[PDB]
Amino acid sequence: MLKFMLDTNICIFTIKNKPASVRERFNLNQGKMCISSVTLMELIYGAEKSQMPERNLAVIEGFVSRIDVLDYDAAAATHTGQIRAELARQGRPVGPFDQMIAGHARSRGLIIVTNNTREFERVGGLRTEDWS
Amino acid sequence: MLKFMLDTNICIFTIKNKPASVRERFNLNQGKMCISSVTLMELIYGAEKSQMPERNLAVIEGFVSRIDVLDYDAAAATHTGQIRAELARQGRPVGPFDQMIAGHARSRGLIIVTNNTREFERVGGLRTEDWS
Amino acid sequence: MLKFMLDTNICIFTIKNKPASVRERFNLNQGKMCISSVTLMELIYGAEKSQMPERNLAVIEGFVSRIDVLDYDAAAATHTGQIRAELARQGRPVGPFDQMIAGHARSRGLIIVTNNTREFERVGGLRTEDWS
Amino acid sequence: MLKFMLDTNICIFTIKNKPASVRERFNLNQGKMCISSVTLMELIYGAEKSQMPERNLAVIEGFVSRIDVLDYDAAAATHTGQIRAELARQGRPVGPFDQMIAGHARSRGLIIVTNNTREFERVGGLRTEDWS
Amino acid sequence: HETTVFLSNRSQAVRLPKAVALPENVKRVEVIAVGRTRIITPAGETWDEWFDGHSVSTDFMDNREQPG
Amino acid sequence: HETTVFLSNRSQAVRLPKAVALPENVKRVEVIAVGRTRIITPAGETWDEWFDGHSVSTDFMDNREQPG
Amino acid sequence: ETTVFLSNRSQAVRLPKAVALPENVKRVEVIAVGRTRIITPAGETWDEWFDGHSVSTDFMDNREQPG
Amino acid sequence: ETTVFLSNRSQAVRLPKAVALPENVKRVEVIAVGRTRIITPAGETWDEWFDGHSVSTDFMDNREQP
Ligand code: NA
Ligand code: NA
Repeated sequence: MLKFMLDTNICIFTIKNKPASVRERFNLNQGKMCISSVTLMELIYGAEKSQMPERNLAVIEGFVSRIDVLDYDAAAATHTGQIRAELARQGRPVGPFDQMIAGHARSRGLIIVTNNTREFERVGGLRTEDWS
Repeated sequence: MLKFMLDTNICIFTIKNKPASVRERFNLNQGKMCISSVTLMELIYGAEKSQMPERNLAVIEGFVSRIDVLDYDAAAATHTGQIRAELARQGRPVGPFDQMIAGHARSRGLIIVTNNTREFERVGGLRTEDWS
Repeated sequence: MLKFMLDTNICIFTIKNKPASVRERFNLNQGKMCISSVTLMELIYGAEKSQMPERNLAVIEGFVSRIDVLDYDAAAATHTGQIRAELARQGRPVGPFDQMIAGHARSRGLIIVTNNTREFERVGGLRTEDWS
Repeated sequence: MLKFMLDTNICIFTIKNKPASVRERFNLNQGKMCISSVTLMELIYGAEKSQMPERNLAVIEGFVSRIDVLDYDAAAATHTGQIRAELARQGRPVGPFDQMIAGHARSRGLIIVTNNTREFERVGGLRTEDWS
Repeated sequence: HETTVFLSNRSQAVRLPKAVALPENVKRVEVIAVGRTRIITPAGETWDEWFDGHSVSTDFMDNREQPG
Repeated sequence: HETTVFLSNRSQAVRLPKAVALPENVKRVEVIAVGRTRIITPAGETWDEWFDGHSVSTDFMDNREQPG
Repeated sequence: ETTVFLSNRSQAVRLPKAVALPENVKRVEVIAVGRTRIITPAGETWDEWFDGHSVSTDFMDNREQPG
Repeated sequence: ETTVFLSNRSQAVRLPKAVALPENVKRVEVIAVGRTRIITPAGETWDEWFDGHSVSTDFMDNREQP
């Protein structure tokens, strides 16, 4: 079964820097990792606005081919809506895509793997993990 | 088959005012309307932060049970990625949620039903309609 | 995933002339191109009415093997039906095969690659590119 | 198992007139009938350009729900290419939609059901029947 | 006339109250999915319901408009 | 006070093949007769019923707060 | 995930229907890269088609699209 | 009581000696990328990707999440 949702940050990090520490983790957790389609959307945008789109798309393809891209569904949407209202109340600011990614993870009971970890902390009932 | 994707705006407007002109469109097009899960997220958020969360969730379930909710998938994401880059090249300013809805609709050859066609216009490969 | 639908025109253009500019295009976009089965039909007729059916068929089949052929399905048919009517109330004359190809591309949110972009610009919710 | 492919003419005739004799034939041959998506396209078109599109689409949905709609695939495309070439040699003139239907039926070894077998008899390897 | 749905031996099924029960001679049926509705027709009479209602406007494809 | 516990009469029923099975979020259904044919519909998918029904509060989403 | 095996005297890798190849793909190219191998269907490169045989000169001088 | 049958044929790739796999590779993970398939040694699925496949320098220096 799946255990981990890689956030957008750890994906930009990993792809840019190819850190061998992360290479270890991936090899160990192969088959337990996924990303939200929302994050896929960001990576696609990355390549599209870059100097070498076709090239960057191909790197992203090899990454994506190795993991699961989860469809952002009604449960993910519902968790995100609740989460947005919960943070708005408590004046904790979190970015829109991060909100959807957080919602997606929580609705599947997955651990969110981040770079910073700080922003995702403010979300209730969400387990995180730093792989950088 | 599915023909129309109702954007978040037209949904808000429909749920608040339950207008005759829209009712007539809904009947005329029963079975052919969906929303992106991205819009469902927005509606849940609208209810949770609402003064009458209980009541409002309830009207929203009545709405959702009669129209399909499409999961925002990879193809949806890929088009949104592309759309974000197309737009930034042209300094055309469109909201993030609207951009995902636009990408979702374009990936499926769906017509966007909205009451502000003026901003969805900025996207190419996209047909819009104003149900008031 | 697929990105481009090559219409019947660039196919003939490309097959008769083997242009270098187009070769570069295919090398750069290999894997992301397809034709509708409607175009296949045209190509096959082309070879079959040839003066060298034998040889010409063989060339076509070598072109196709390197390209994806999408079946013309109920969605492609529905879009075509819509498009034919859209164009009728505008007096914009497009050919029957071009119309089916347009319908097909729209249903899949594919970009029509052509050289006769003028004929396809009449069609709503469709994106074209000149690859000649 | 599928035995018959209804051409466009027979469908139009049936839909407009609801003839008693055809009702008997359909009831008898239920489960052995289909149309090509090429014919679907024309019917969608028929509705889309009509006085009452949604009314007419509803009737088509009823009709289609009781039969199979075959996708026009490479095999149908290939036979249509051949057929088109065989016909030119004869000088026997046939419409393009009819050619694709003929090709589609032959690729699947189906009997073409129509309301005028004249056209389709100019075509080799093809069995026809008049159900009007 | 309202009614309820039940699984019977690993398969969906539908009660038909007396006021809506099929004639006695209808022993087999053919169920047709038209959108969100299902149509229950006596085997052998699948088209009767469609032939009897469901009229198109009179203009519908008076002209096919196939090119050529 | 005393009375009897009886068995009801068997009801006419119809099985739906998997290919034409209703969705399972559907469990209650309305039925109408047309000739020898019966038409099955999921109850409470009326758009009219929903439009005429309950309202949301007036504050509801006066602002979408979609990030600039 | 599959198990390396042998077939008619040599080494073989099974392809789970999830990641199967199109029924088209009959012959295949193989490249080595570290401990990893890469599979590519043969004859899907464009140069080999462009440089290859050409069509007769009359090919589709007339498209013959009706209307 | 049940009847014994035959499983379906699976798809497989002959692996030439010039390109055969080390002896310590008995478990394999097959990735699909386009019409391309990648055979990796179990537990080493990510090596090939970290090795090649660099993205241009400008690639997402800014994420631009609003
Ligand atoms: Na005609
Ligand atoms: Na806004």
